[PDB]
Amino acid sequence: MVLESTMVCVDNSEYMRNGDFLPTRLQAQQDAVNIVCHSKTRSNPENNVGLITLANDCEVLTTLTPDTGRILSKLHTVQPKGKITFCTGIRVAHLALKHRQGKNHKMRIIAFVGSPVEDNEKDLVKLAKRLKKEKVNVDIINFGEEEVNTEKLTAFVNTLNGKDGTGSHLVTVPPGPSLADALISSPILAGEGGA
Amino acid sequence: EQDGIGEEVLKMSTEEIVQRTRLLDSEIKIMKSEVLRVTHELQAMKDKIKENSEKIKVNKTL
Amino acid sequence: MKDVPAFLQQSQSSGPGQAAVWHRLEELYTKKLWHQLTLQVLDFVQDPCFAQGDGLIKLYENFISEFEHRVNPLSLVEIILHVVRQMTDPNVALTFLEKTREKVKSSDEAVILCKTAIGALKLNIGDLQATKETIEDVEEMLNNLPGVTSVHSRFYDLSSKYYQTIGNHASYYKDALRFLGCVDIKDLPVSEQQERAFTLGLAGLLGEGVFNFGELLMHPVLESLRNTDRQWLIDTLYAFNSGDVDRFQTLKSAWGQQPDLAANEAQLLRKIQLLCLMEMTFTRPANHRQLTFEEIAKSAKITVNKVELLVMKALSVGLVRGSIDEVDKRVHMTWVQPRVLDLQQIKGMKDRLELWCTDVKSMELLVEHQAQDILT
Amino acid sequence: APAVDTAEQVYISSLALLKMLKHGRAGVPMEVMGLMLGEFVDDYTVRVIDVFAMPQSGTGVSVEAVDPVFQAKMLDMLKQTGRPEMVVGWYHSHPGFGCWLSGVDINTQQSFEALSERAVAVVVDPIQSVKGKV
Repeated sequence: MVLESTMVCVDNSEYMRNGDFLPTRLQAQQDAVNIVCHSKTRSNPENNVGLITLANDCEVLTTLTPDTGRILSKLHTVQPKGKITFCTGIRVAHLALKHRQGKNHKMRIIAFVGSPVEDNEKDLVKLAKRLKKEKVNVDIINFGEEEVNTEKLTAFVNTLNGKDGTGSHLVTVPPGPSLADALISSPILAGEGGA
Repeated sequence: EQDGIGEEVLKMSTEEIVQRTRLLDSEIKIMKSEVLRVTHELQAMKDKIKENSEKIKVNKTL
Repeated sequence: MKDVPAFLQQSQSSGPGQAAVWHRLEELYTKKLWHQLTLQVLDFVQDPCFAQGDGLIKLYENFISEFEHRVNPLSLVEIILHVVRQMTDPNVALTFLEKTREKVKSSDEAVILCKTAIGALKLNIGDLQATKETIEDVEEMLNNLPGVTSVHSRFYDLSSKYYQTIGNHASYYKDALRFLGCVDIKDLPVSEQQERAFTLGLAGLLGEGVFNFGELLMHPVLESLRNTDRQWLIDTLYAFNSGDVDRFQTLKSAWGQQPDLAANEAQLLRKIQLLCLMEMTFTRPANHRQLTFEEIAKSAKITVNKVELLVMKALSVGLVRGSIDEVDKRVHMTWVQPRVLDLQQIKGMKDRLELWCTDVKSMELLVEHQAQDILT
Repeated sequence: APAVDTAEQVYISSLALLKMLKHGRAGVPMEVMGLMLGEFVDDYTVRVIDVFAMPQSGTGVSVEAVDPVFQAKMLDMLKQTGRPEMVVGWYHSHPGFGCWLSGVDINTQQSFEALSERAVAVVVDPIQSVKGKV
């Protein structure tokens, strides 16, 4: 966004198989990710973008790079039988901070949640409190979880947000048809500071 | 390509073909994003080649 | 819509109180709830009595043709398999299976399933030759992925069925081995496994030069499977595994219940003994490896003149390698053939490793103790 | 200046020493060169940690080989790994010249000096790496 290094999470879930986002949400996410890369650069050009799949025994697809071409090569292979593990992707952004390009930049994770959360709520609320001190905040894009149950994700973001110098937000885009373009709503322009 | 055959009539309903059209609109835009990736892959291979070319150039002359 | 709802209404109308199940499928597609649609079809094809009838065949055909990316081929492929067993006409069936194989959503493994299914259909009809060529192609495709557990195992059972139909038992036993390694009970019917396991058990025994009895004990497919006839037959395999002529042969009365065993009873008793040369030398002596003839002789309760000749056949097969010294009344083994895990075996190896550790520590002190000036 | 230029006794590690000998050897008579990564402490201690190499050519060492682009490019990789290294100096191999610094080699050393004030210049003899004296 502006001197921030971000890791972008794409969902692997059974819920991706739906026709709600045309043609399918799996293919749609490719359009979405390129919107997230392009938006961040637009605001200020001094930021980096990455892509992680939480598919199988969680693999980093590609690390921080300013190049949209690298991310997009890696996204086509994806596990459409997998499921989103919200908790593990945070861990991958933690490891990234020690050794990354843009070592001295700020810490943010922007995550898609296109399916309900799998990793226990209590574990995650608690995780947020640790995260506030190191100064990485998670911004959650929610349209999968809301249909089934009330936003659990809201709790996570609330506790998390303090002083970090980077903020967090819960942005809701509707569960029905809105295609990839809905990504505009996200904190990829709506972001704020913590300090 | 696939459509405008008589075999298509037999296999599918009309409703399947119109629905397929609606999916197509989103599919093309995505393919345009993919244009940017392909160009990006082509440059990376070339760079290795460019390194190689520097060496060929001097030997060829005097 | 009147996409899949049009054909589905015709089918829905005719079933009783099955109509309600049919209606679910029609809405889930219309909504653009393709993920709910994928699960729905799998539950759906089980319940209707209409399903066995022609309306369902026609329905799956319209379903697949219309959907190669609306919903994935993998769920539709699974559906065509449940129907294809029910039919009274396999010819028509065969044709339909192939028809479904078209395109793919993204990546789904559905291509291979249709190929295995055409193999299954061929076998029943009586086209053995055809079954064979397709069996060879799939076998590679399946093998490559680590992700195929279940699919690869049904295919492997299918190749064993072709060998069994001929009635050539030796060939049958070998092919069957590839199934034993690949075995899993899940997605493999209880009944196909049951018939195959009983036949196999008999089959290995009949063989002239095939030995993998130890392998058979290891798998539950032959071991847990039991019937009246089966209780004696497993005890005969066990006798074989340990390499005891005498246990095997005492069982002879039971064998007669199967005439197959009765015809080649002669071959069966000679074979145990042929095995014994290999079994006795690896198991009981660490310190020696030579065996007397007389041991075989009593055990078998077969004359002395024959054992010398039997021992010669044993060496030729390659169960044992060595020389025979007649005038010392020993057959000396330079070498013993590897054998698949056996009950006696595992115990001897441990014992010999223990003897070995102890010697190496004693010996280490001697080697170190002397020659002081070069030792640095 | 005599009032701040002192010589740099170079502590060369296994990773640098082996790398340089091998690279020159394969290229022969094509000569190889590069920048040296290390750290600088004291006013005279340079430890040469590791090296990467610049473009080989059939005329060997030249001005054309040295570009700021290669160096600048490397530095971006150094950040990404989280390696700290500053540039200690540069290396070359001369199979085609002696230990004396060729007329193109001095030109190349002057550019490299502008970037790091404390700069060292190394002759490698790949040919001698075949025998038991190096």
